[PDB]
Amino acid sequence: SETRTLQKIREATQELLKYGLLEEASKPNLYRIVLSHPEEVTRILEPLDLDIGIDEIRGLLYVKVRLDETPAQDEWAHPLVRRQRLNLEQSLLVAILRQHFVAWEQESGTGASQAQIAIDDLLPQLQIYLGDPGSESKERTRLLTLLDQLKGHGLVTSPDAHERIVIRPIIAHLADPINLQALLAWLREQIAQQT
Amino acid sequence: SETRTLQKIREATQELLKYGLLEEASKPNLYRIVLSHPEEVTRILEPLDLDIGIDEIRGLLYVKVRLDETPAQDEWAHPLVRRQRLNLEQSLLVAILRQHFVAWEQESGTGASQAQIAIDDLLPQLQIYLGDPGSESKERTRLLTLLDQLKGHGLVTSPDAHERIVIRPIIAHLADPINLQALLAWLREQIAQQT
Amino acid sequence: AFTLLNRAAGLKQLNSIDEIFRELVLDDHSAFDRAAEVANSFDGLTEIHQ
Amino acid sequence: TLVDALMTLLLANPRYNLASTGGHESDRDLISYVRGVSGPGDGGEGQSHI
Amino acid sequence: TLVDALMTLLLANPRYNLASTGGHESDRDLISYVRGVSGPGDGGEGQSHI
Repeated sequence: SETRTLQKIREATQELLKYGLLEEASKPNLYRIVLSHPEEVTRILEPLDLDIGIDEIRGLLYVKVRLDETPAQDEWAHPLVRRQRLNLEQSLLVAILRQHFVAWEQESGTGASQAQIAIDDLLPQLQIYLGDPGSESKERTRLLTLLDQLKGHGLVTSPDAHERIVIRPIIAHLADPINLQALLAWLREQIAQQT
Repeated sequence: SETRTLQKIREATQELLKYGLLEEASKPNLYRIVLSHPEEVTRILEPLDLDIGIDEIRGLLYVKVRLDETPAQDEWAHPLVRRQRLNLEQSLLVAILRQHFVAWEQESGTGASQAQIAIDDLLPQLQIYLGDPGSESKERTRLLTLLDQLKGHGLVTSPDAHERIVIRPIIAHLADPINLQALLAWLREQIAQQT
Repeated sequence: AFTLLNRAAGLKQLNSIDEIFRELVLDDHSAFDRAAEVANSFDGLTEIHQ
Repeated sequence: TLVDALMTLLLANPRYNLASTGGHESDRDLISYVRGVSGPGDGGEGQSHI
Repeated sequence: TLVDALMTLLLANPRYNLASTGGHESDRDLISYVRGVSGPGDGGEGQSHI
């Protein structure tokens, strides 16, 4: 009569949805489970228009909005995606983060999600763009506020005791060549009208 | 590679997951569709341990954890459905609205279109058990705030154009109306004794 | 044993013996967990296959 | 009620009031007994039934 | 059996021996009553229980 999906699959898929992504070094069991039935996963999510990418070389999985039967769309407009779209202020930090991530990867390898940075290093970087309001309290406040927003999108762990943070590797799949290209195009478009 | 679920069913599913509800008053054609295709629905939901409960009298579809019987933890724990315990004000309003729905269906039968209830009478009813924060303005403001929160849970409409409101048939299936009525009678008796 | 005791308080039917015995009377050691254990040892091989 | 009290003492999950059924159902429960339930009442505010 | 006899006159679907269970099932049938079955197969099958 009934054909209950593998309860293990049910656990793994429901967890993965609960967090939007899923990292091996943290929760390897459901991670492997989804690796075991990526097709079943997909068909489970397909009605929802949610689809799973994969990164074995770093130990990651995650959802990403499908683009079918209402072509393309601004993905974020989907009902189920649960947060407000990134905003180029965030993106300004995002680029810096990605730079550090790839730089550390290109010298420690791809064998860990432990790409780390100290908050104070960011300060000069933003200081150039967001300027220098000359009060560490204001700038560091805004810095942590940005970081908070990002952890809301899951990209970066919040500060630890040592004022150091771990970049979540999902960052990489956000700072895509293709997506970066669409972004640079739209940004040059903005430049052309700002002038 | 894979075929794709019927677009209408995917639409109804996604809406029902955003709002836990689908209704003849909101997506009536989706309502007809899902009624003709409930097996598809439940099949989609069951990997997530989700399943709809239905109400054809009141034209309401709604969700409900599908987990099985005799769990290891006496009550279900579900990775997605986080639980809330409402503040007394909200719970009281819900009990009020619940007995309101019950009375309306008592006098008008089951499924009869709800009559609208006036903020003008609500503020008294809140006054019955809540005293006074300092002004009628504060009473009305917090009443509308809690009504907003309730509409957030989909149990009521928005404050209408005439400072009345309408009840959502989801009330017909709250968690435990016995908790509501015990508290309501206890509250009125307590105030009657205190005065 | 206690379960059988409770249902025994009533349960005048004995509608059919199969249930009464298999569930109420007989202790349980069906190997669903053990069979899962076996099935799971093979998941490793399945993963290299995938 | 008393038999149900015993079964509650003994079992994890007894079939309360099993006798009324005849052996295949239970329709009273732990909390009802704890709160002295006796009937539906008016079911909107009435505490007499409880 | 007599009640079933009366009920066999009056009903197209006379549930035989229903009261024995109490509402769960009507295990007996018209063919057994016409056979005068005393009980289930008593161990043999040559209509020794008929």
